[PDB]
Amino acid sequence: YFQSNAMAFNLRNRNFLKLLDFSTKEIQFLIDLSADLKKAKYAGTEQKKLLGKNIALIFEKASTRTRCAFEVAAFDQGAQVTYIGPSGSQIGDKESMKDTARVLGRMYDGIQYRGFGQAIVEELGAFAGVPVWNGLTDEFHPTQILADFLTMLEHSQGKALADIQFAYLGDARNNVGNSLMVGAAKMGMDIRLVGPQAYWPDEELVAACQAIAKQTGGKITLTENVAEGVQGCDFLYTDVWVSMGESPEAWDERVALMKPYQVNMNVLKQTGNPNVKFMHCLPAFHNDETTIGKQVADKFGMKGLEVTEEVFESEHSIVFDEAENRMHTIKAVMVATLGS
Amino acid sequence: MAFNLRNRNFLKLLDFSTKEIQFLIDLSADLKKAKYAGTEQKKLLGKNIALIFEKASTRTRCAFEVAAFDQGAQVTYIGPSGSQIGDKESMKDTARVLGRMYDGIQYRGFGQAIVEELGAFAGVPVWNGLTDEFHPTQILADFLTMLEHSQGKALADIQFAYLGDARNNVGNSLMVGAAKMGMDIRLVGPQAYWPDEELVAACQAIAKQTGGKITLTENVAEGVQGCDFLYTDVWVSMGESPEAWDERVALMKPYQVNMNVLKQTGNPNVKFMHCLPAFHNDETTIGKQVADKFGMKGLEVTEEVFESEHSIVFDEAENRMHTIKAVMVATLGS
Amino acid sequence: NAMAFNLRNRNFLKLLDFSTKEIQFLIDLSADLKKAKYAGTEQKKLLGKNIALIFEKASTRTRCAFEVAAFDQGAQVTYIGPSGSQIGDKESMKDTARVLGRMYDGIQYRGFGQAIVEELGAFAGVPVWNGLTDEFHPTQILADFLTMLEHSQGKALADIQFAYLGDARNNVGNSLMVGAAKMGMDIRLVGPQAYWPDEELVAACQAIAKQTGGKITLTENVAEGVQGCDFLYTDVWVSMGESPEAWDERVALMKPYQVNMNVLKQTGNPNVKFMHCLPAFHNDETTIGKQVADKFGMKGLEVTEEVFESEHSIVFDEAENRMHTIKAVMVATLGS
Ligand SMILES: [Cl-]
Ligand SMILES: [Cl-]
Ligand SMILES: [Cl-]
Ligand SMILES: [Mg+2]
Repeated sequence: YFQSNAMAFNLRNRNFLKLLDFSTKEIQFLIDLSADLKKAKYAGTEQKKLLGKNIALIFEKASTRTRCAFEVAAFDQGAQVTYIGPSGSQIGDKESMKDTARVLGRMYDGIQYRGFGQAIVEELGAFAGVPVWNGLTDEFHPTQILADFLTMLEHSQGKALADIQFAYLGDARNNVGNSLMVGAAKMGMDIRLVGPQAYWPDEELVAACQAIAKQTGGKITLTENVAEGVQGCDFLYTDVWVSMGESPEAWDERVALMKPYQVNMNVLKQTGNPNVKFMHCLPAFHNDETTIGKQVADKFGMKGLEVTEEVFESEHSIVFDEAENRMHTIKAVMVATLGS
Repeated sequence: MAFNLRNRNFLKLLDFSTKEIQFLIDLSADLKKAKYAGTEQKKLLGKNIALIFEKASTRTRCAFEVAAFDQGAQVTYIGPSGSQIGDKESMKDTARVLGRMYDGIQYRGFGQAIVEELGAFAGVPVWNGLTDEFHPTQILADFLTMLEHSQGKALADIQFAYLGDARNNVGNSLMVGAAKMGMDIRLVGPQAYWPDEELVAACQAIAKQTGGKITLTENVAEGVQGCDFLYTDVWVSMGESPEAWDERVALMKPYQVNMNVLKQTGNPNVKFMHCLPAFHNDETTIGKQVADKFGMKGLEVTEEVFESEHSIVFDEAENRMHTIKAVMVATLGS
Repeated sequence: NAMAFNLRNRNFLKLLDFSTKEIQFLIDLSADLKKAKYAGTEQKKLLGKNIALIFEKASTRTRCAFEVAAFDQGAQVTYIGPSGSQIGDKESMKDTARVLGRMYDGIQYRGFGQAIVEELGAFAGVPVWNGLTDEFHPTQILADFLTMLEHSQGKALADIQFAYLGDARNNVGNSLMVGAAKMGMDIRLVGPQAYWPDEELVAACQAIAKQTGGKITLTENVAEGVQGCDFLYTDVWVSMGESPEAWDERVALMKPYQVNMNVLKQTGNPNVKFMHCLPAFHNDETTIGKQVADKFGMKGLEVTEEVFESEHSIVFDEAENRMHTIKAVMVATLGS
């Protein structure tokens, strides 16, 4: 080790609310720590850093991966958890977030929140007096992108993040697209957002990310042209075209518009890269074995929406590794911020 | 045997041999005794388990949770809402995600095919806490209960009758179970509600190799004669209102378990069993409605039978936990 | 000493089931567990115990308090939350209790009528703890009493005076009155007469108070009710499971019993502290509190933002104390 201890010190007791709050080196540290926790777990060697800690998991919206990842990470690390689901949160109905935060802060050692506006999780993080972690808001999904970056490194045969190029296809203005962009800029990556112009991320956020990328040697491109957007890419990433809490009416105008950005074998071919890999944050509509995906695909005469079955189940697909990595990276966040 | 059960799924009794099942029951008895003596050894220490419930059932859920906790495991309960399951995400995808994070997975839900797909794709042991077709954990508990209440008689020596609607998961599983263990079972109920004929035939073939016996009849007196245990279950549909129940009630009524039926066994030591919940009085809102509408205090069983010295329903309910514990310990335990 | 032995395996269903000294022992035990936790010295008395948490109505504080208390003490919990079926719809409480009692070492219940939790307590065969019913909320009042002692500079409970404002016939009002009487306190219930506690309960509390040197007063008069008080307490004017229509004819009636700075002033006590069981409607940062206040042109309902956020307010200490006191209950009744 000639490895700087600065980042571990600086992460203690921090919140984890969005990637904008962290430096390039803090993010890289979290990723490295994830890889170490993953290896220790696989070897049966894990040391518990959250022993006797109690954590509250507030979910104002649904979750499989994120909830499970927080629970399993906590359990592995010796913590106990209270899961408060959508019909359990009183928040903003009967009790303010300020009040809730102060009450939970007195009983728990750490708090996860998944919900609506970034402003809510920021208020929670300002008032709880303990580390608060964002498990998804309307604007950002930071833990997902940690997982994505660990996954890219593992699947890149020695290449660093600064050296990787990737394209995100579809609706770029969603939490995942925003976080991928902030992330790419911070780590010095080359990201292409490839989708209809009306769904590019907020201009203000793009400009802040362009400024970050200039200092890190990263690169950000927005385009409607699939062939140009995906050329040379190591990874292709997509997500369901409609977000959590949006009405079924959102699918009316979006499909014909989003259709040309579907990830299919042809798109993988246009990368020119036989080693291209496919990523997706999940859940995905890639066949008819989903009630919603079946009806929508049928309604518009399709077989799979944002990605096809052939791509999803091909050897190019690394979605299940990526999913597993949610737990390891969330573990790193809790260990760095709350671990002793 | 112990070696052979490691990492198996527990999806239905048809997947196991007579001796495997007996091993599970024996292991249950041992774990029960160890718990009672304060002597229990934890075999699931460091294990994390996901409990998927697509339809709620607080009894099966509680048995999994208590069994896991006693054995040093931690659990994540995923109930009918708050998940992404059946609707936003396929079972194949869910299975592969959960399998990466958890060491074992319980599922309670709809078709056997779903729990089979989960079991084929998760990469870890998957346990069936109830599907439309089978309810294997309930029958383990039932068999342990019978052995405990039979003064040293083995299962092969026991005779029992199940009354009512035999065409569902508990009836199916009792029949598969009886056949495997060489028992003498009578299914006593209207012919239209006997189990699937294909399943009966497969059970008849099993019963031949084990010296078991299977009888289906509409005759109560003949069905219950000589029985050590009488078993029943709710026979109206829970998805339906008490207003829809007229036909089914009149049809099932003569198979009610009441004191007379116990008498017709000719066995003063006969015991009464029920998987629960049970409609045995007018204390509930649904019991009040039924009492008003059909002039009946209790449906499949009467209050007098349910609360009598013959009833072992609460021992049977406690045994859900000890048996579920054995399943997890045998398949995942270190 | 005697009290510890006498509490083992008891239910905790209402304060009317305990003696003065048992309550004081619970409070003392709470303070000891609080200190042990803060010092990293806590001994786990509930190791290997499994506890069922039945919630038929919503909770933040009470659920969390039970979970954290159980975890700190080495227990594990199963949370069974509100659904479309209540116990008694399709399975009796008598059946449920006997099944849970075979699997769990202790059971919490929050729900509707006190008769339900009494039935659970009669049939479970293990200690059963009332986390709130229509009639009573006993764990809340333990927490309140610990909090008052901590904020009273060595004064005992018998020496404290406090007023509860608003709808006095709710679970918290009833339990504060039973509590005051048991511990020899001077309580004033200050609210419209139609919302005073049942006459049968008042009379039982008056008889208790007489032998403890406590005092109970009911009045519609704020000034006279709050004069000389160490603590002022209030709660939301409409209870859980009442219809949203209840607000409409209750706000105007309750409005004069709002806790605002004037009221604090009428105590004549510069050291007066403010308490609330929570949650509270004190500004526009909830959809319900904003809509109801807006309907009558108000800012805050039962308490104002200014009072809620002032140095007089000890509501967050009070909330933290829910956990320490719930822990005492479990440890005394079930703790090996
Ligand atoms: Cl982010
Ligand atoms: Cl089976
Ligand atoms: Cl009380
Ligand atoms: Mg482990």
